[PDB]
Amino acid sequence: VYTSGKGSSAAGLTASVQRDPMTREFYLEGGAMVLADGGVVCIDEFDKM
Amino acid sequence: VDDVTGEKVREAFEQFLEDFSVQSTDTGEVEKVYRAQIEFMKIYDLNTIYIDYQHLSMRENGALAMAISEQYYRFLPFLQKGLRRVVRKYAPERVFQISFFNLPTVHRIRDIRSEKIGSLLSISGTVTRTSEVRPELYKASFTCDMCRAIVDNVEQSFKYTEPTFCPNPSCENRAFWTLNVTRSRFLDWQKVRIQENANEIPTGSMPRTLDVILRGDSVERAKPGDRCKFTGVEIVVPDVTQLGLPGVKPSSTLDTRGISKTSLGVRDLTYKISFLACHVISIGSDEINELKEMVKDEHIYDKLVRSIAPAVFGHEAVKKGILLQMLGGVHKSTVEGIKLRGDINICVVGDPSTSKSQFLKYVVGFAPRSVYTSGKASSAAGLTAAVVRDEEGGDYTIEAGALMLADNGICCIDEFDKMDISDQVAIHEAMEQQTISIAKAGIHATLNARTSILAAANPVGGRYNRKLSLRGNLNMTAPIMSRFDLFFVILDDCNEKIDTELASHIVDLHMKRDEAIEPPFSAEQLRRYIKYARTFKPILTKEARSYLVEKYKELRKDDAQGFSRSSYRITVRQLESMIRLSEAIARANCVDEITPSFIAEAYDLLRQSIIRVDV
Amino acid sequence: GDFLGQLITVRGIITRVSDVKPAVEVIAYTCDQCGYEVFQEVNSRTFTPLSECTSEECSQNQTKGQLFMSTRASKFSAFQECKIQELSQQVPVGHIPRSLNIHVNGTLVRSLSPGDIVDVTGIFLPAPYTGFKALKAGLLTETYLEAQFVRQHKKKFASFSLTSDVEERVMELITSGDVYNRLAKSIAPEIYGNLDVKKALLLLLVGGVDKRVGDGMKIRGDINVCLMGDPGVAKSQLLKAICKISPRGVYTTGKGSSGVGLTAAVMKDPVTDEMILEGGALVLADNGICCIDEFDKMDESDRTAIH
Amino acid sequence: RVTLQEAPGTVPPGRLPRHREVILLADLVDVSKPGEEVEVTGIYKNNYDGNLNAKNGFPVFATIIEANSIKRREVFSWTEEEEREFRKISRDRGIIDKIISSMAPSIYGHRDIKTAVACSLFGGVPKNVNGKHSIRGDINVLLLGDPGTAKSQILKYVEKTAHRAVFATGQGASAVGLTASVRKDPITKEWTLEGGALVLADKGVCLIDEFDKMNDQDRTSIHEAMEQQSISISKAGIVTTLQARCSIIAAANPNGGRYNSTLPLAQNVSLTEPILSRFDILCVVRDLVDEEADERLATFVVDSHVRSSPIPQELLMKYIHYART
Amino acid sequence: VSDKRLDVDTSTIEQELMQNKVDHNEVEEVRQITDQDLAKIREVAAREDLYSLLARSIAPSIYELEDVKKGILLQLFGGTNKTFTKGGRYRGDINILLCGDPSTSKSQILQYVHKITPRGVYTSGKGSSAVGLTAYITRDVDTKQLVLESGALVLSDGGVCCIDEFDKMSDSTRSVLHEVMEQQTISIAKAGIITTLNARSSILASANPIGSRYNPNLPVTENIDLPPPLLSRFDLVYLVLDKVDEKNDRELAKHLTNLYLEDKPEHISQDDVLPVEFLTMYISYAKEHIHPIITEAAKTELVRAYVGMRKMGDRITATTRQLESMIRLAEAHAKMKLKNVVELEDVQEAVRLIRSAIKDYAT
Amino acid sequence: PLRDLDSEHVSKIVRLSGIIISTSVLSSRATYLSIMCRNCRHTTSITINNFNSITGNTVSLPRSCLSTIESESSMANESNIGDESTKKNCGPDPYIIIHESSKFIDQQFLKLQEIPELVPVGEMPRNLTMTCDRYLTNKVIPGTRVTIVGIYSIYNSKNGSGVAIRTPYIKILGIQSDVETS
Ligand SMILES: Nc1ncnc2c1ncn2[C@@H]1O[C@H](COP(=O)(O)OP(=O)(O)O)[C@@H](O)[C@H]1O
Ligand SMILES: Nc1ncnc2c1ncn2[C@@H]1O[C@H](COP(=O)(O)OP(=O)(O)O)[C@@H](O)[C@H]1O
Repeated sequence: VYTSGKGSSAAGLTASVQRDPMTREFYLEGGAMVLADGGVVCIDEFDKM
Repeated sequence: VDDVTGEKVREAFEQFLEDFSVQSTDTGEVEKVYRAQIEFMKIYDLNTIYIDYQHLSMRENGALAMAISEQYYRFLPFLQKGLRRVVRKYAPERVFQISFFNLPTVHRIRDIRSEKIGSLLSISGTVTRTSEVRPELYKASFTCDMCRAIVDNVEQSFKYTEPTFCPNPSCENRAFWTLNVTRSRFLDWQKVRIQENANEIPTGSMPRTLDVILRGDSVERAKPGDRCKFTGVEIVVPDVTQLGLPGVKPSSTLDTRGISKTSLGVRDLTYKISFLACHVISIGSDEINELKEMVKDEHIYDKLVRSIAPAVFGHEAVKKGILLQMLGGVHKSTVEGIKLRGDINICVVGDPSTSKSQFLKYVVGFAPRSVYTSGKASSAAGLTAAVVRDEEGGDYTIEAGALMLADNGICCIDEFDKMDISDQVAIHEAMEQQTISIAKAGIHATLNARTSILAAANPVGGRYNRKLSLRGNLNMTAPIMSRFDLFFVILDDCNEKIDTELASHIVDLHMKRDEAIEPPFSAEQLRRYIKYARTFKPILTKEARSYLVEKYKELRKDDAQGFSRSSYRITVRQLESMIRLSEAIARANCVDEITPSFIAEAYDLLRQSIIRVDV
Repeated sequence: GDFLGQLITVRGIITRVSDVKPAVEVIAYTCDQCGYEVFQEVNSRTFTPLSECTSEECSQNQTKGQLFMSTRASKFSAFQECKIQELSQQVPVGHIPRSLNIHVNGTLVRSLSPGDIVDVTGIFLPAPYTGFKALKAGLLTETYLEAQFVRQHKKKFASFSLTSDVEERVMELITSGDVYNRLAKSIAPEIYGNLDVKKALLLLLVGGVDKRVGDGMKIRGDINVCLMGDPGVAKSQLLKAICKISPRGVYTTGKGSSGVGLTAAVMKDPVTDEMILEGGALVLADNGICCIDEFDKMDESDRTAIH
Repeated sequence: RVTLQEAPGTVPPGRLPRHREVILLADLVDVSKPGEEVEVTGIYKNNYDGNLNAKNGFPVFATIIEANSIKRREVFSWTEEEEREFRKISRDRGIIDKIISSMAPSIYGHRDIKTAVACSLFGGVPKNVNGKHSIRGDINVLLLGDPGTAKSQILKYVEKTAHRAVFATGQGASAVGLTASVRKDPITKEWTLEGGALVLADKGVCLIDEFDKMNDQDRTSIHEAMEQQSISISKAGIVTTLQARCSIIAAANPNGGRYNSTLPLAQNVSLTEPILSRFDILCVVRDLVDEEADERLATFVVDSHVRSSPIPQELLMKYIHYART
Repeated sequence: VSDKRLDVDTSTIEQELMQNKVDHNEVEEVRQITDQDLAKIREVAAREDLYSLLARSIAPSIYELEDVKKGILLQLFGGTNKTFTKGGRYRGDINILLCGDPSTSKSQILQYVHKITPRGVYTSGKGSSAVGLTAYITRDVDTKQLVLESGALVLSDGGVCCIDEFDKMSDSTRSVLHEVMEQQTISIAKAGIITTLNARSSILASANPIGSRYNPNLPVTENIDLPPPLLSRFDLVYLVLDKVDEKNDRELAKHLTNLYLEDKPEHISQDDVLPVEFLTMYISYAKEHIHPIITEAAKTELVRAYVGMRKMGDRITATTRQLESMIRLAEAHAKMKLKNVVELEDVQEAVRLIRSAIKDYAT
Repeated sequence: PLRDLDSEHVSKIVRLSGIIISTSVLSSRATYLSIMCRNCRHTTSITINNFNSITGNTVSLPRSCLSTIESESSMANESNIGDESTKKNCGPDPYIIIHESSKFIDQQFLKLQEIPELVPVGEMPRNLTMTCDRYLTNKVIPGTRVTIVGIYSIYNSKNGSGVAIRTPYIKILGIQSDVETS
């Protein structure tokens, strides 16, 4: 997964949790680390984060 | 008895309008004059009559005047029947409307009670949020399918359905409709909604709405943001949502002490006062010689300078600026394509303790098409549509709103800095596009606005800061700074001649003796002079356009060195502004084909107007 | 759910006690032709009015009469409902306090002040309802608790009159000798030192005396005390202590309550209507003592509220 | 079913437009395009009712204009005569500044930035390398402007020229704001994956102006679209990688004055370095007050305001299309 | 509506419902002035010491600041209501700030004025909003429609408002008062109603400095966090500070223990006569049947003193609001003691009411 | 392409290509259900096969106790002497599903959208409704590019109008993904 951020683009970089507006229910939203479990994550601009 | 009463008033009415109606001699206004109104109606075929109340107040010594004025709703069909027989006597499908006018005493909304039901009354207020134009049946052709279905009938009164008795043939009571959507006689009506006057309400409460219905002739005559006078008949409309008010509200349980035995169709009723009107007047030769006296003078520019606001004592450039805003540009189209603006935008920036609000008090106190707003509770829309949905079944009804009803007028706004950013988007869009785009929860739409903007801001530090640039004092965004021309800094110093003149003038103003600092022009004839001055539309036929060009060059030679003053470009929109200012000075002087001396006038006005800026 | 019908006893903190409004018991009509007075009992939540007659004279005739009601011949009863929250000392390790409704009828009304510790004893009935229609299985019942007799801990002054038996306990303290320094020793004895602080805080608990001067501008009437120093002088023990001795005493920390938490707020009211101002912390504890922790960390709006 | 309002140009002053419904039928579906003018010739009916019951006054029947013929007020390609006629202009050597001089009739000079506009919208080779990576086949244009320059007339002409171009402002705003996100649709209540303008303008040219008034949320998207040509989204229940191969023409704005000091552009503008690393060409507008530009400019100004060698634009707009295909 | 203990309503406001209510017989709306005590009104008007007697008899439980008590008396006699032909509309509003050190019984004055005023509304600082003073457009429950309420200044319409902690407003709040203090209008423009509506009112306020003690050799404008044009817009600005000397404090404590003793309201009976409720009908009778005019003979001294005030230049300054202030405060003094014209004499102490603060500006 | 779908294509085999927004919850239709009259005490069975006629329905329970259509004598005798002089009736709709000897299947309700590349420039992108059979459930993660082979059909139910307006939908047989792409 290639994230050049600051979060990119409309997807954040860490494991955020967003409540589903229907059902008022918690679920794992996503990010960069959780989608890429078992491999390599590449980051641009690590100082400018 | 009562039919002898109404028929008696009917024959007295026929006897009234058949007889003489003009008392005047040969120097008139000759006889009759009603038959000239019938025959003059016959030549054009428009099917209404406008009759006065004062002539009926003359004749009977007030006896019949006190017989139509109370029970007017009882006396429609007798009056309209007698007038129809007069028409079949003197004339060859007819729908007649008998709209009275010129009543003695005008009431407000607060004087409405419920003892005054039925009667006539003159209501004056303010139109806001008109609606659109839709038909209405009032002429039924509805009878049962077994067998005859050709009965013309009732529902002149609002029920609507259906015909009750003499049914069908042959299916008796209460067999009725299917109706017919092709055999009827319609007319069209809208429902405007008046709002109470601003100079009347009892201190202190809030304004109060009222509904009003217009049928027939007076469709479309109303105007959003104008005053009106109406016509009295004042019906009662059935209402629902007033339950649990508390009561005790009545009910209509029908009688059963008649019918002898061997269900509960009882009802509720709650009523609110509406209003019904049919005549709408929008009030709210010799003197062309006086216009000739107001054009043949030469000093009319200086007279129009010295005679705008007598309470103001001081400098004159803002008075010239107001006078130039009250006479617009040419606003003509171009090829193909993008039109040219157009209007002019003077925006006062100044110190507090300057009485800059009194300029706006005089402007909105004087000119037509004027809306004052002290914008902090603007809020958002506000200055746009709403859109208001719903009234009854798919209304999409658009509000006024505040920025848009001042069209071809002066929309004056206070205190840009205290207003937030979406306001500034709406202003910038309303100065660039000349339109307004709207997608507000449903109905997509577009609108239009052609206004002039007069602004009254405040500095950041509240004072000067002479040593700063002007741009550090605005505290507003960049692309709306570029549009405004021009800025008019005001600051005052100590100088004892100016001190004693101001003090003696203010103490004289707070004398009622004297109020006689009297202008060389009176109050209304200036307002008449604007209306004649609007009509000119000049196109210049002068070769000194190049002299205007190198005059703009010599404007752009001294500010190039240096930019330690107010570091402008100078904008080419200044060079376009020279055109519209020269046009306005031409419109005030009753002059076409502009001479270069006018270019020197407006050119020096922008010159010292930037000399007020540079510092 | 196996106590429905018995006569039980609970304890907890009252929260959200509502207003008192009349509820109907029997409704009295008049018949106007026969001359009877046709009553009707109402057990349910909603009722319906009735029609022509049900007597023995306007019945068995052709011409039935028509009846309409009257309000000086019915029978009313006061009615007020509130809620008990769990005491928060008798809870298991990982749980949250529950609640349970109470109806109150009759003379016992106006004895349930909000924010107390109470021992209500009453009988425990059902009252028919279920929630959403698609969740019903039949015949789910949704209980409440009728009230019978209310006994408070922390009995509130000045709702007492009797003196004769009371002097058997008071005159022992008066005849004990040196009442004042003894009572000053008695407030929170489990710390050491600071006799002067306890000495002043007894004067906080006494208070008085207000005075009207006929204008009428009012003077206080009350004492206001700060505490300073840090950290191991055991100041929180006194705040829990004196906010436990005095009845109607509310202990709020720094942040904590918002600005709207300790002023009042407006919320819609269920069954009794409508739009009552729900009180905050300060409106709850009036004529009492409002302890406050960590006064420096307060938001500045709260400072102007305190001022 | 198409509703219809009155034209905003010819409104009498003081009043408002109003609406009226128009029902279409079989052949006339999918001729119009919303927001443009129209011409209808239809009959005029009135819908009947639901059920007539005890309501208030008054009975009111709505109206319906059932349409019968629809015209525009009152789609470019080539045929064989234009592919054989195409070749004769192709052989000349002075075709280049003929193409530059045909671009902007309004702006008198500035041949360099107009050359950059022509090479911008004229395109390049994408291109793939066997078998791993592609380099870039697009030209991105940064144009350091100045208040008092006709850059909006240049790019506003480029909106008129090309095949697929979307003029998308930054903030204020107009749809859409460069960021793709799942949002509802107020006409049709189903949720829609609404792509951004960088999604929308693939194999075209987008138009973005006034960089200095933008969020970080937009700036990460502009940085994303020049990084690897792929916008990926992950909210809420959707996980895709949409492809986007745009070509951005910018329009900058200096800080305060027109050209603040002697300092270079990364010091002069208030932007950042990683958004300056990707932009290829850099245009600067000029100048301080000079005589011959005042003459030739102001004479064209009054030449434009008094009115109350190129190929015409149809052959060039076909020319660049068949060229880029 | 009327009452015998608090004040009585004006007449220039009432005139629409004076124009109404004559066709149909109703209730009185104005306190009925009897005939016998009117002779006592014309008797007490002949007293020489009325100017310190009435100002002494306002708040008999607070004892200092007789210039401040005197200005609070002059807020109850506010100006002359002159209406022009077109435009004009000049009220009799005057507006008072008073600040200084705390523990100075600022609050007692505000509660007492809040009792006396017929239509007073008492807000505070940091409990306000821009919505919070007008147009509470809401949903009424019993009819379930959208009904519009009047906020906090429309209820204040004619009478005295009060504001505490004038330092700690926002920028949005305190930007209301630039309209109310200047134009004497309010211009609501949002989605309910687009119509201006008036709220004539006499704003009284107070503020507490940074110190909280005032320190000398520090600028007076600096020690209260206001922009000094807005501080310059207020008519009468008091600065009440404390004295370190000893002689007054004996009489101070003797007043307090005079109040606490013998558990009965006796507070001031020696050696003073205090009217209980003569002064309310005195003020109302002084509010209807007088129209004071300020003709020729005083304009020399008035303009002379204004140009003398302009002399200082090269802290606070003086603008035309001082001149408007001096005529309205001056004719307000002429409204007292039943005189339909002003005199050249008594304008001097109408200057001295500003000059007492000016002597309190030296330090 | 999804933009041009006239009413000439009603009930034909028409394939297309789009982007799947969001799926729905696994439902349960029936295939073999065995019934019983609650008065007559009769038994039957019903098999149904094709089960996407959404607001039809495909079948209902019968509305009479169904025993009076009998080719036997003594069965007509006891069904005659349920009462004493008049005939008996289970009716109206008397039957009851027994849930302990039935069988059930699955149904998905996807939702599909055109690709946002072309040509929504002025417009808003438009969308349809899918439907899956037994083995086509739970195969597609929402997000992929697909090509559905389907039968463009029509159902009846209300909007979220008039007169005689019917909304369109697609029955699936069957689906295929991209290759792969992930
Ligand atoms: N004189 C004392 N007697 C008994 N305990 C004390 C004494 N002084 C300090 N302590 C201890 O010091 C601690 C002070 O903490 P606490 O009063 O809870 O809050 P804070 O630290 O803010 O005062 C107490 O827990 C108490 O055990
Ligand atoms: N040489 C020129 N010829 C014609 N118009 C010009 C010229 N130079 C500047 N302008 C005008 O000046 C305006 C400057 O616009 P600008 O302030 O850059 O718009 P923005 O709001 O995008 O900053 C342009 O709209 C253009 O019409």
